[PDB]
Amino acid sequence: CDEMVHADSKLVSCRQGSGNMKECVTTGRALLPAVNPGQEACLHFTAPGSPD
Amino acid sequence: LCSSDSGTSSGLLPSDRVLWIGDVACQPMTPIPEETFLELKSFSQSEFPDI
Repeated sequence: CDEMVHADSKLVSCRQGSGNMKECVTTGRALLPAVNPGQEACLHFTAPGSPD
Repeated sequence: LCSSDSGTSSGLLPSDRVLWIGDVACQPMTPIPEETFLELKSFSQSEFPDI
């Protein structure tokens, strides 16, 4: 993807059901520009924790 | 608290002692994978922010 927009992860509510791998549930709204035909557009997800 | 009384000595009662809450339908069922269950659990959380 050439055009890419990340989420707005400021909505934070994650329950630590497992310690090795975390869990979280979130929602919101997004505004990504239209990509050219024949190509795919992305959407990045972020968490306060680093690795995943 | 349950209360003793002889007025119920006769066993005849038109569902007087049998009152059922709710309106439930039941049937034989085929299960779903465990992950499909996990999808419903999370989605229910989102829809009721207050609960």
